[PDB]
Amino acid sequence: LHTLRYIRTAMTDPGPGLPWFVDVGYVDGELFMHYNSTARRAVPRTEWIAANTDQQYWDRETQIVQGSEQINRENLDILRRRYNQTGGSHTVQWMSGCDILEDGTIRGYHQAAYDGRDFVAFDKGTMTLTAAVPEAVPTKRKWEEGGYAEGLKQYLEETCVEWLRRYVEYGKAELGRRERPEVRVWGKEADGILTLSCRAHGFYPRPIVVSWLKDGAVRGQDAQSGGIVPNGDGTYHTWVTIDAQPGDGDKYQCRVEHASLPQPGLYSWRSGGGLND
Amino acid sequence: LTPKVQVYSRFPASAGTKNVLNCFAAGFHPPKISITLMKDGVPMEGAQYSDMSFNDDWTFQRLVHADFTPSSGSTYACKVEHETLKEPQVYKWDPEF
Amino acid sequence: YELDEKFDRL
Repeated sequence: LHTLRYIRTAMTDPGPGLPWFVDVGYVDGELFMHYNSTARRAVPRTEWIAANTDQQYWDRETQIVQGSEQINRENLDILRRRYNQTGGSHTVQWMSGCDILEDGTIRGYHQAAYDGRDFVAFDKGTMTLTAAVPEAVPTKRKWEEGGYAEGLKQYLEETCVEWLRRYVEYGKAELGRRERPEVRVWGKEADGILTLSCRAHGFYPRPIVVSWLKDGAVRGQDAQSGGIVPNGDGTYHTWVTIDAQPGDGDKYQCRVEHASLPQPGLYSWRSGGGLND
Repeated sequence: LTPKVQVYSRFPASAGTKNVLNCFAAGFHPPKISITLMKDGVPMEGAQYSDMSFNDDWTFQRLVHADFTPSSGSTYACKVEHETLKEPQVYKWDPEF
Repeated sequence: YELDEKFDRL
């Protein structure tokens, strides 16, 4: 039900005018926290987090991620010498956070990846850092020496859970706010094949069921989707296409199932799509 | 891995009405990616690039959006450059599809 | 609320 995620990236080759280190925070899949190596500051991204937290909160977050930036800077140099790699593109990825399931079960996660492949993963049930690759064994030796397993256990089970419950309470109005999609039905004729398209513009929340219907019957297999893609303002977009015969286009209807709609919305090409209200 | 790209508008396209052209790329590694929004093969002004974020399988994703007014008889596209692509890939945006 | 920098050590 409720999730807290901290997405960290350390790069050797980021690109021109782009930061090498990026740290972003998410509450229920929505961005709220942001940090980059160029700005060197932890800043809010939503109105609900900024209005409910003071400057003292963002100061503690800045110094903790500034240190994380320095630690990951060392990690890129340590792992390149360990793997005996000579230049090129190398990436260190970090994933941290906790899930508060609807039944009350708490799941904790703290794992890393080197060059897009699993490196280390903390196992909460055994209190040990699992080394996925043979090059991740000296990392486990450093962890067993320091004894970070106990300090990480109390964070994922108590600290992470406490603050996620606060963020859920702060952003309850925004996360639960439903947004109706602007639907449009289109068609393209090519080599005796009529490709019908159905686009849903700016919907919230993210889960949606957009299906094609022929003579009032669902055509799941024949329909091709592009997945749920995000918009810059926070809303989502999706498109579903179907191959049909020319002169049969009006027999097809677009069905949209969403939380903002009390009943599934039916749309046709000739009726004007979403302009039919 | 090779990026999966799709180009779309924020609101349904209208004549001489302000909109936002979006270009989303996902499922790629390394994270270094060159994404360019074009207006008749010319890079569009004021392009906003999203912060580096990754999915379940550690594959990176980036959203590139720019405020624009769709002009009649103009072609809007998205150019993607990645080391796994060999040759640059261009994705066409259709206002009526 | 982010976790301490020492837990990012490799």
